[PDB]
Amino acid sequence: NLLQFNKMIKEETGKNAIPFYAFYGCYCGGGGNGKPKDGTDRCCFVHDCCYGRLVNCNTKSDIYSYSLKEGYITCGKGTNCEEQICECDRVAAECFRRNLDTYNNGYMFYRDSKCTETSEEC
Repeated sequence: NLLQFNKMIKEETGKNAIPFYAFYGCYCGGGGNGKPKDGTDRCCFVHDCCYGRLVNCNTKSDIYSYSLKEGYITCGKGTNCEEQICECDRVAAECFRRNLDTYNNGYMFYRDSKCTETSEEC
């Protein structure tokens, strides 16, 4: 579920999905395309790529079991889809945390028209 991933994003970055990630560079938020704007944007790109591999799962709705001991995100048991989605989510949540040092405010709400590049392959 997007609310869980959004939870992780906050638990890892101390920031909030919306706005900080709702729309960033060209991949955060609603799909997107072109070429990643930067580290953080690269994270959303990969995440978008992750969900894609799971064509048969309501990546945004399906709720999954996960924990959070000492900042380490655990994915409980569930269904291929629930487990998979969890696994896409935490790698991102962590990816964002690993890029905090170069987050660019200017890329927040970065227009997708400016994303005039050859879409990166997954």
